[PDB]
Amino acid sequence: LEKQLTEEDGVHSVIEENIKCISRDYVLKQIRSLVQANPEVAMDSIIHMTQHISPTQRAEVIRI
Amino acid sequence: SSVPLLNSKDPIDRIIEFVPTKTPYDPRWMLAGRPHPTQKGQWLSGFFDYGSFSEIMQPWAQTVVVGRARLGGIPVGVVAVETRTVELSIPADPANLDSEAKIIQQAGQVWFPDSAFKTYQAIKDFNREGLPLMVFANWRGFSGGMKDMYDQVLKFGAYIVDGLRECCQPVLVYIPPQAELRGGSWVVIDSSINPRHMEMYADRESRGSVLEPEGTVEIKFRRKDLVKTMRRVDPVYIHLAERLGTPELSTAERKELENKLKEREEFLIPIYHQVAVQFADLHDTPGRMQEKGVISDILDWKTSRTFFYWRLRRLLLEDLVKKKIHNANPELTDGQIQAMLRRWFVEVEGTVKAYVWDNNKDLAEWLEKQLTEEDGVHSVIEENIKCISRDYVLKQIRSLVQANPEVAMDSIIHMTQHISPTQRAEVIRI
Amino acid sequence: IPVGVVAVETRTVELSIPADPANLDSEAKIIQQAGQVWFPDSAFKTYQAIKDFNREGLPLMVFANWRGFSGGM
Amino acid sequence: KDLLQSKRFQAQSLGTTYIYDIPEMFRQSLIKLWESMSTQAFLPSPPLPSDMLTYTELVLDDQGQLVHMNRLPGGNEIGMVAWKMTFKSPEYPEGRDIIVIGNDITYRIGSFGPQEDLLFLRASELARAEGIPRIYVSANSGARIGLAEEIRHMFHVAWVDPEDPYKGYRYLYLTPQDYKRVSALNSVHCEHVEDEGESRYKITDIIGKEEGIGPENLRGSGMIAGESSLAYNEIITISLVTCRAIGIGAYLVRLGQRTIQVENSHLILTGAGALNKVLGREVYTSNNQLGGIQIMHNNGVTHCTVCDDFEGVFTVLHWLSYMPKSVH
Ligand SMILES: CC(=O)SCCNC(=O)CCNC(=O)[C@H](O)C(C)(C)COP(=O)(O)OP(=O)(O)OC[C@H]1O[C@@H](n2cnc3c(N)ncnc32)[C@H](O)[C@@H]1OP(=O)(O)O
Repeated sequence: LEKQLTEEDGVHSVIEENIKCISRDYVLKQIRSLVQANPEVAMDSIIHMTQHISPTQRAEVIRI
Repeated sequence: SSVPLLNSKDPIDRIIEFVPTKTPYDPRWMLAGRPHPTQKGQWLSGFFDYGSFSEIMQPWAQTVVVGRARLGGIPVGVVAVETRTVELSIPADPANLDSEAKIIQQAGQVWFPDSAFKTYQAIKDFNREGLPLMVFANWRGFSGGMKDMYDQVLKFGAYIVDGLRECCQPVLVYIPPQAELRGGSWVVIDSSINPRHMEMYADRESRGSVLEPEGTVEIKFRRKDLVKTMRRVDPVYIHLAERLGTPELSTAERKELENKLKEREEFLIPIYHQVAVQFADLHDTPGRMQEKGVISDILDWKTSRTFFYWRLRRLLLEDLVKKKIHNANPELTDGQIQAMLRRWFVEVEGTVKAYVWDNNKDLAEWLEKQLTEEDGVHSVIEENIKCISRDYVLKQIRSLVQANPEVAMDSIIHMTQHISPTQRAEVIRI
Repeated sequence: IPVGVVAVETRTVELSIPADPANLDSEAKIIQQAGQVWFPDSAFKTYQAIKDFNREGLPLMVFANWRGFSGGM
Repeated sequence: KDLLQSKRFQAQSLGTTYIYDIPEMFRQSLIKLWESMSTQAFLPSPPLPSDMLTYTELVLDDQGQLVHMNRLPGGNEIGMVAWKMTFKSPEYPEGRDIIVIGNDITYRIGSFGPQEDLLFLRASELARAEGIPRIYVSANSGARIGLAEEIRHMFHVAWVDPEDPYKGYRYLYLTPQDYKRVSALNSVHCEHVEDEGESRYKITDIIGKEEGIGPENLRGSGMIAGESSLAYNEIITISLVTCRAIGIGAYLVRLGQRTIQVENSHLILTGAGALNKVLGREVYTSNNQLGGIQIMHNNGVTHCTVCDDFEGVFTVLHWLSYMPKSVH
């Protein structure tokens, strides 16, 4: 545990990456959970999330 | 759920008949009442609905009284203070053949370790039941003798604060007539410990200060200040002092005048001491507390129920709508919520009616109409709450992704699966 | 590693209760307190230490040699 | 002298130090700590004393907010002084922060005013926002009391018998000549009466033009009491009793729950004189009988006893040696 928590710029702490993964998954689940329970805001959350994406992501948004 | 309400048989527009006196009294006489002293029947009303007061922990720590009761059908927890002298009997332990049973004299209007502990327990229990708390405060302070400091009075004095700070229901402190709060008894039940819920009220025949008048005299009116006061009041002293200070009289005359002045200075002490005590008492009045802003209002005892009903009801109704607001946007603080409710009221009723806020009855009726009426006027306050909820949810979505753009492309797609074709056109075109 | 410590005394101890000068007929007393028994003062002391060391943020090492609580009158 | 070598003497006459010596003792105690623990760990080389402690005084601005001021000592206009101290200690070689709060026993002796209470509250709020310990050095004489001095100088008594004052008096009053020049300040409320053909203003409520002597000190005291009750549940709270503590000053100490008490001090709620007056005889001869170490140390209000203030500051640092720099 010490090697995994205190070491940086080294083996890079694989458990740190696992924690980041759990975090991102939680954030995504919360976004979808909040809008699913209140659909009335969905069209407003879409637009804001198209303002800071690359053109290929925008093409994915339009095509899919 | 909220606290249950009864359609009581005891009116709200009556007055309290029993009046707290300067001599010792049983505090229950002001909560529940007492039979008429001159009649065989005939009940003298108290503060609460007749038959409603119920005690707990009676024979323990008898200098403080606690219970449950009802005000206009609204259940409340009750704390009050004994003014009579009580006798505490301590039994002997048979394990020690040389032990003896003892009687300890406990004076009223004073905290002891046991009475402070009981007050703390009552506060915690009543808060956890979900009830508002009515406190009738007549504490002159804490016992400071060797025994009570040894028996750890400071600890339970502090536990009182720890308890009140955590109350989530209304806490209405009232200083009855012929009652006082002095110093150490303020700092443990002051409204600034929990401003969101605690409110303090005083009667006209009540008192509040740091020290009693006698203790203040003992510091600020020494012998020399009493003599300085005598210098401008007493005709005999004035005559003698003006004569002694007159130059070119004689030695013997000066000696006689000085001795007469000493005699008058010592002779007049009791009367000017009483004067000093009255002067000190003149600055312990509730008008000063109202001007300084340490009480919410000055109440007449006789009508106090009618005040405290309509206040309490309003607060309870506010506690509902504020809670809903807190559920719509949990990031708001309490002042924001109070101002929001103010603004909503004025916006929907009109500015000419803006003065109808500091009016407990009219606003309680308005809040009841807005919260309890359905399939009717449709509760414009409810629609405002819905709008606040919607804005909060939208802000939370944008806040969550703005901190974490790496999920944005996954959140867009899901939100295009449950929209109309025109909304999809808007998404693509914009 | 900083820790909180609670331990139990096994010897018999003597509690001296002083007299209140306000009562002319009071007397100072000696109470014998046996080891390996809880008393209200010691239970309160243990509670206070637990609350304090928790609020400091420290782990707690307890060395328990308690035969029970005193049940006398 | 005019300050700083006249207040030190007054503080020393009471058995305590002057408040602005708390930092110097603090630095010296840190030195002892670095040595005392040197037998318990392979500690790195200590810092120079000049780099062992750096601190800024917290003062109130005109609005009620804190200012991190660097100023010469003795410039305090109120009876409360507080600091933010950063230092290095053996367990924390680089960084350790505290908020220190103290009474000035020589400004209007001890007693808490509205500005002292406000500074206490703001310094404690800073400690909680930062999550760092709070240290309180108590040498006070309770809340602040007072009279309306002008009225005390310009009142008259309405006697039952002006030739015999032992037949009693009816009321206290002002004359119009003196009433007209005070009542505009909301210092006194009086009701006009006619008595013996004379116009008198009978005094019914005295308010006082001076701030810091009325019920506003209770509002302050209870306010800070709540703060202490909160601070115990968020941060580390330690209290040192150097001279004495009366009333709120004792509850604050008790609300810290970690009390270090110097010998020949007392934590009281009521003085010996008042108790002897109520009881009718000289029951008690000293306040140390009421809240002294023979009482406080044996009933568990006091966690530790020490001989002088320097050992007290050492004991503070010793206890802090065991605990985290912050709640996080
Ligand atoms: C905190 C609460 O909740 S209420 C508790 C309030 N605190 C008190 O009860 C005050 C206690 N009264 C006392 O005076 C204390 O017994 C002691 C220890 C200060 C007495 O010490 P003494 O050596 O007698 O001091 P002394 O009485 O000379 O007071 C010095 C002066 O400061 C003033 N003073 C003293 N104590 C206080 C106080 N607590 N508040 C305001 N002014 C005070 C007095 O006017 C006195 O007048 P002087 O300048 O003519 O002497």
